[PDB]
Amino acid sequence: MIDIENEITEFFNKMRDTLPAKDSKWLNPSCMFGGTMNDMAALGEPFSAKCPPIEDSLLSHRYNDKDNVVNWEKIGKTRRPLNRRVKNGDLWIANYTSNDSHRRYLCTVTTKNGDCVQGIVRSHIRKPPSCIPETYELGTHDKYGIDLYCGILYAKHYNNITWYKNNQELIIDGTKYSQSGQNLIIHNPELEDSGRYDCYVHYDDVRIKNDIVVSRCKILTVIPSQDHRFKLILDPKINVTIGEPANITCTAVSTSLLVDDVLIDWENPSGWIIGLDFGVYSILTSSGGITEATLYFENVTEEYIGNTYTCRGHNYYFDKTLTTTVVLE
Amino acid sequence: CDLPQTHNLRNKRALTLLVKMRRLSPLSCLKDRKDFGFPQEKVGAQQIQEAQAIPVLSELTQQVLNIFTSKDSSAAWNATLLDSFCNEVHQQLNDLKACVMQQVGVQESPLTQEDSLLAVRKYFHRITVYLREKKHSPCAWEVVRAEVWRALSSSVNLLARLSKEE
Ligand SMILES: [Cl-]
Ligand SMILES: [Zn+2]
Repeated sequence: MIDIENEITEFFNKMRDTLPAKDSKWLNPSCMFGGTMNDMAALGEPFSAKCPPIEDSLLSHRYNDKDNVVNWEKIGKTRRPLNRRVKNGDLWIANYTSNDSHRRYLCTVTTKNGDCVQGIVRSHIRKPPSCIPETYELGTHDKYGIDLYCGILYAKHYNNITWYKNNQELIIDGTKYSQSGQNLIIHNPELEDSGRYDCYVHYDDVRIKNDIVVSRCKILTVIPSQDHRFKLILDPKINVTIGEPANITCTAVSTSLLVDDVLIDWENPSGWIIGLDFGVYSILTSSGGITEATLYFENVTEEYIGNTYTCRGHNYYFDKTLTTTVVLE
Repeated sequence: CDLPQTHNLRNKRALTLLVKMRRLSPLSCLKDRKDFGFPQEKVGAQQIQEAQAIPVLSELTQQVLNIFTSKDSSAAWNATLLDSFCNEVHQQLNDLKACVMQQVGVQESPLTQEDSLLAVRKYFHRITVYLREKKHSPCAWEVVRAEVWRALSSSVNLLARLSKEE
C-alpha cells in the first residue's frame, strides 16, 4: 500500500514535469500538482468546473476534508484573482463567450493541515446537440420505468429543472412522472409515451435579475418487445501457409434484421479480446442486420497451427460463441 | 452496489455507436498501430470482484468520456454518433460514480483498487500522449477508437462474467 501511494505521487510528479513551461511556471512548488482538465462549454450557456485534484479518483482520498479552501486564479497573460467567477467552490461563468475558450485557470486547494494541491483547467467550445433520439423497448425494465436524462450540462449548481412533453409542461406528482436530479422517470411505460421531451435547467446568479436557462431535448420512441435472436456464421478452420497472411470473417445475422443489435469480438486462445494488435488484428464492419468481425493474421508462423480462435456474439438477450482452428493448408 | 436500476443496454448502444463511428479502414493505418499495454491482468474476474471493479470501471469510463468530449474529438468524428455515444457513456458514469460514493470509508481491498486505478490511468495517459505525438491524424484517431472499443468490450465482458459468477 505504501508502494502504491508512492507510485501515485510519482505519477503526478511526472505529469507536472511534462507540463509546458507556460503552465508549470504558475505552480507553487510548495503545492502538490493534481492534474489538468479541459472541459466542454457552450457559447451563450453557463459553465462550471471543479478543481481536478478534488475530482481525481487517485487523489480524492487525499484532499477529502470538509474544511478545505479552494482559490481560483486566471493565468496565461497576467495572473488575476477570481471573485464573481466562483460558485460553491467551483469556477463559474454565467455566460460563456468565445473569449473564455482562450482563458485558463489555476485552482488551489488549501487544507486545514496547511497543505496544498493545484490543478489547471481549460475549456473548449462544443456545440450542444439538439434533440438526441432515445429508444425504449417495452419489457426492458418496465416496473422501474423509463429514465430520461436531461442531456449533458456544462454547468452544475442549477436550482430547478422542468420537463415538457411536446411543448406541454409535465405534472410531476410521482404517479406517471417523477424526478431525480437530471432524470425524468416515466412510470408505467407505454407506446403513447413516445414523444419530444424538453428539459429546462434553471440557474440563479445574484449579478443577474431573471433566470439563466439551459435547454436539452430527447426524442423518445417507445417500441414493442422485439425478437433479439441472431445467428453466428464462421468457417470451422482457417487454411494458412507458413510465411503468408490469412484472414477469416465471423458474421452475426439478426433474425429480425435489427440494426446494431449484436456486440461481436474475437478472442485468442487465452481469452483476451483481439484489437488492432501486431501479429493478429481484428476489424469490425456493421450494416443493416449484419455485423462482421474479420480476423487477420499478418504472417503465419508454425506456432500458430492448431491454435483456436473464438468469435463471440452477444446482446444481453443472447450470448453465443463459435470457434475456428488454424490449420496448415 | 445498490442502484435503483442498472441499464445494461447503454453498454450495447455505446459500443455499437463506437463501432459505427469508424471512418477509415484500419488497413490504411497499419503503420500507426501501437501496443498501449492494456492492463488485462488488473481487470480480470479470475480474481477481481465487483467491489474492486466498480471504481476501476468508473475511472475507465471517465477516461473514455474525456477522450471523446475533447476539443479534437468533435472534428474527428460524426457529431450525431458522437453526441449519442457521449450521452450513453455519461449516464453510465453517473451511475458508476454513485456506487463509488456508497463505499467511501468501507473500501474493500483499497490496495488492489488503487493499483488497478493507476494502471488504468497510465494506460489512458499513454493513449493521449500517442494521439498528441501523432498530431491527431485520422489514422491515429482510428487506432485510438479501436483501442477504446477493445477496452470497453473487455469491461462489458467482465461485467457479464461477474454477473454470471454469483
Ligand atoms: Cl437499459
Ligand atoms: Zn434502462
